Amino acid sequence: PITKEEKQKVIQEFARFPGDTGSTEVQVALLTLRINRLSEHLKVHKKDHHSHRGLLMMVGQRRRLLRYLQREDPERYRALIEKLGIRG
Amino acid sequence: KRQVASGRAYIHASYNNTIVTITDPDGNPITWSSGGVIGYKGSRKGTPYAAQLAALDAAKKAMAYGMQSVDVIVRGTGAGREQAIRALQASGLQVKSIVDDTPVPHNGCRPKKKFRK
Amino acid sequence: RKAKVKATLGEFDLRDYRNVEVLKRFLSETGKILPRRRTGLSAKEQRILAKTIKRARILGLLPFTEKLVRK
Amino acid sequence: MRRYEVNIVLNPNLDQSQLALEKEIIQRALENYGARVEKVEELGLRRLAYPIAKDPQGYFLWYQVEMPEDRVNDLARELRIRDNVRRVMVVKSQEPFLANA
RNA sequence: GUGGGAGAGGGUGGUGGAAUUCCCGGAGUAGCGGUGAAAUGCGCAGAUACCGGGAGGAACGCCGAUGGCGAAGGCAGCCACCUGGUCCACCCGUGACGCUGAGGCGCGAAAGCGUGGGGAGCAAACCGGAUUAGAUACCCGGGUAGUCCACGCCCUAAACGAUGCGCGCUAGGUCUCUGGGUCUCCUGGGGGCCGAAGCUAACGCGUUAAGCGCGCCGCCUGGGGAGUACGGCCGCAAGGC
Ligand SMILES: [Mg+2]
Ligand SMILES: [Mg+2]
Ligand SMILES: [Mg+2]
Ligand SMILES: [Mg+2]
Ligand SMILES: [Mg+2]
Ligand SMILES: [Mg+2]
Ligand SMILES: [Mg+2]
Ligand SMILES: [Mg+2]
Ligand SMILES: [Mg+2]
Ligand SMILES: [Mg+2]
Ligand SMILES: [Mg+2]
Ligand SMILES: [Mg+2]
Ligand SMILES: [Mg+2]
Ligand SMILES: [Mg+2]
Ligand SMILES: [Mg+2]
Ligand SMILES: [Mg+2]
Ligand SMILES: [Mg+2]
Ligand SMILES: [Mg+2]
Ligand SMILES: [Mg+2]
Ligand SMILES: [Mg+2]
Ligand SMILES: [Mg+2]
Ligand SMILES: [Mg+2]
Ligand SMILES: [Mg+2]
Ligand SMILES: [Mg+2]
Ligand SMILES: [Mg+2]
Ligand SMILES: [Mg+2]
Ligand SMILES: [Mg+2]
Ligand SMILES: [Mg+2]
Ligand SMILES: [Mg+2]
Ligand SMILES: [Mg+2]
Ligand SMILES: [Mg+2]
Ligand SMILES: [Mg+2]
Ligand SMILES: [Mg+2]
Ligand SMILES: [Mg+2]
Ligand SMILES: [Mg+2]
Ligand SMILES: [Mg+2]
Ligand SMILES: [Mg+2]
Ligand SMILES: [Mg+2]
Ligand SMILES: [Mg+2]
Ligand SMILES: [Mg+2]
Ligand SMILES: [Mg+2]
Ligand SMILES: [Mg+2]
Ligand SMILES: [Mg+2]
Ligand SMILES: [Mg+2]
Ligand SMILES: [Mg+2]
Ligand SMILES: [Mg+2]
Ligand SMILES: [Mg+2]
Ligand SMILES: [Mg+2]
Ligand SMILES: [Mg+2]
Ligand SMILES: [Mg+2]
Ligand SMILES: [Mg+2]
Ligand SMILES: [Mg+2]
Ligand SMILES: [Mg+2]
Ligand SMILES: [Mg+2]
Ligand SMILES: [Mg+2]
Ligand SMILES: [Mg+2]
Ligand SMILES: [Mg+2]
Ligand SMILES: [Mg+2]
Ligand SMILES: [Mg+2]
Repeated sequence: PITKEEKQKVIQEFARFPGDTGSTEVQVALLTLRINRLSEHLKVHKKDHHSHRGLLMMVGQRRRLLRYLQREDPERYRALIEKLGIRG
Repeated sequence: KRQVASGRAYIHASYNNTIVTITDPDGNPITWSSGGVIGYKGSRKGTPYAAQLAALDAAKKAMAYGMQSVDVIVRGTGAGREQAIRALQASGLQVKSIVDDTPVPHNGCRPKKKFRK
Repeated sequence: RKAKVKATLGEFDLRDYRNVEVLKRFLSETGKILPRRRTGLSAKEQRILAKTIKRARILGLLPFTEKLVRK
Repeated sequence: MRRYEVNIVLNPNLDQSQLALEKEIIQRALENYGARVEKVEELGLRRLAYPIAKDPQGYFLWYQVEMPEDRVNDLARELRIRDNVRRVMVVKSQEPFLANA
C-alpha cells in the first residue's frame, strides 16, 4: 500500500506552503502517486477489472483538476505538469 | 465361528430399502439383512415392517454367532429406521447406545435433477 | 428457554482461536456452530466468532462434524 | 514490516532429538525469511478434534513475530516442506475483541 | 488532509474438512438399485451394507439473516499478499475545481465459438426401460458436448425495483446493519415494513417517492405484418446492433 510516510513526503514536496494539504498541486500529486501505483498493479493482474474502474475514476479526477489549474493559472499548471511529467 | 459377543449394528435406511449390518468391534461384518433378504421384492422392501423383520434377521443370525451386546449406528432417514432400532431394542440383544451418522456433504457434488431445488 | 452461551461466560477474547473450552461452548451436540438464538451474540460478535471457530477447526482444535448420540 | 502469528502443528510421536531438530529448522527458516520473534508459546502435545495424518493428537508451537509482508507466503511454503509438519497457519495479528469484560 | 470503521467488492498464490466417484485391501453373502407399481441396470469374475488405505475433480454444510459488498453483471470454507470503492469524527487544506452526458472506450449471468488442458458429480443430443389410445415428453437406467481451468472471441436476458443520473424541499412509527456521541437515547450512512401531505386509471408510491421542483441523457406515439425484409456495421461461426 502507500504508507503515511511516503504520502506525507509527497505532500511536503508539492505543498504551496507549510500546512498546505488540499491545494490543487498536492491533490494532483497524490492522485498521480495512486495512479502510478494502481497502474503498476494492473500491469500484472490484467483481470482485476473492478480495480480498473478505480483507475478510470482517479484518472478522471486528476484530469478535471489539471483542467481547472490550466484555466486558472497556466503558470502553476505548466510547472505541475513538467514536475510530475504528465503528458509532457 | 469367531463367537463375537459384543459389536456394532449399522442400520442403513433409505426411502427404498432398509439394510442392517452387524459387525465385530472393529467394524468387520458378521451377519447382515434387508427387506430383500427376507421375502420382500418391490417397494415393500421399504416399509417399516420389512425393517423390523430385517433387523430381527440380522439379530438372530448374530446371536447364533454368540453375540450379546451391540452399539447402534443409524445412517439415512428412511421409513422405519426408527422401526429397525425399535426391533433391536428388544431383539434379546442389549443395545448399548444409539448414534446417528448420516452422511451429509458440505456441498461437494451436484445432485440428480430429482434431488435439487 | 434454555440459556444463552454468552451469559454463562466472563470476559473472553472472541478472536482467540487457540482457546478451546470456551469455543466448544459455541458448538452444538454436533460440531455445528450455534445460531444467534442460542449464542446470544450480536451480529458483529457472531460474525467474528465464526471465523474464529473455523480457524480453530483447521488447526485441529475444534471439529467440523460430530456423531449424534442416542436417537 | 507487519506483525503475525505462526502456528505450527507437528508430529506428536517425535522423540527429543528429532523435535529439537524440527524446532531448529523452524527457527532457521524464520530467520532466513526476515522475521524477528517477539514471543513464543510452546503448548506441546494436545488432543485433536479430528485425527490429522492418522494421528489422534499433535504437538503445538505458537510464535508471535514481526516480518516483511512480501516474504510471508514463502515462509509458510518453506515451513511446510518438512515431512514432520502437519499444519502451518500464519495469521496477521489483531488486537483482542472481547465481550463481557 | 488527519484519525478511525464494516464488508461473499476485485486479482494472485496457497491450503482444510464433509461428501460423491474410482482403485487397493479386510471382513461378509444374496441381493442391491430404482418406482405409483415396475423394468432396463448392477451382482457368484462376490455386488449392496461395514472397516482401513489411496487417487482425483468439483462445490464449500453449520455460521446464514429479515444480513453485507459492488455501477451493473455479480460476489460465500480458511490463509497471506496485491488492490477498488465507501462510511464516520475532527472542521485542518484548495476555493465553484460543479451536474449530466450524443459518439468513443471499458465491463457485461447463462448458453455458445476457437486452441490447449482437465473431467469426480451432473447432463442437452443420443441409447435404453417403462407409462399411454400413440409418448417423439413427463418417471427410471445409461450417456457425449457441456458444466471446470488458461488464453482469445461472443455482447444477449423477466441484464427486474420491469422505476436513468444529480441536488434541494415536504409528518411520523417500527425492525435492522455500520459509524460517532454527554450511550433511556441523540446524530451520520445503508437495508426493510406501516403510514402525513401529496400523487395514481386503479393496484399502489409515500425522506430508499411513483410527492413538490430544477438540470442533463435515453426512450414511446394503436394491434398485427416484425425485431421480419433491404442496406450498413460488427462476428471464426451461431448470430448481434
Ligand atoms: Mg425399494
Ligand atoms: Mg508437510
Ligand atoms: Mg477524507
Ligand atoms: Mg483514511
Ligand atoms: Mg471478497
Ligand atoms: Mg478474493
Ligand atoms: Mg484462491
Ligand atoms: Mg472422501
Ligand atoms: Mg472389496
Ligand atoms: Mg401412474
Ligand atoms: Mg449376474
Ligand atoms: Mg443378470
Ligand atoms: Mg462359484
Ligand atoms: Mg473408505
Ligand atoms: Mg481419473
Ligand atoms: Mg484427496
Ligand atoms: Mg440458511
Ligand atoms: Mg450499492
Ligand atoms: Mg499461506
Ligand atoms: Mg481496503
Ligand atoms: Mg477550513
Ligand atoms: Mg481562504
Ligand atoms: Mg458521471
Ligand atoms: Mg458475457
Ligand atoms: Mg460461460
Ligand atoms: Mg456447436
Ligand atoms: Mg470450450
Ligand atoms: Mg481426457
Ligand atoms: Mg447421471
Ligand atoms: Mg424414453
Ligand atoms: Mg411425444
Ligand atoms: Mg422418450
Ligand atoms: Mg409419469
Ligand atoms: Mg436420464
Ligand atoms: Mg465441439
Ligand atoms: Mg424495461
Ligand atoms: Mg442515462
Ligand atoms: Mg457523480
Ligand atoms: Mg455506538
Ligand atoms: Mg434510513
Ligand atoms: Mg437508520
Ligand atoms: Mg425507516
Ligand atoms: Mg391521502
Ligand atoms: Mg385512493
Ligand atoms: Mg408503504
Ligand atoms: Mg431531510
Ligand atoms: Mg406513475
Ligand atoms: Mg412516473
Ligand atoms: Mg422529479
Ligand atoms: Mg400518435
Ligand atoms: Mg400499424
Ligand atoms: Mg433479437
Ligand atoms: Mg435499403
Ligand atoms: Mg443483414
Ligand atoms: Mg471489435
Ligand atoms: Mg466478414
Ligand atoms: Mg437468436
Ligand atoms: Mg447495445
Ligand atoms: Mg438491445
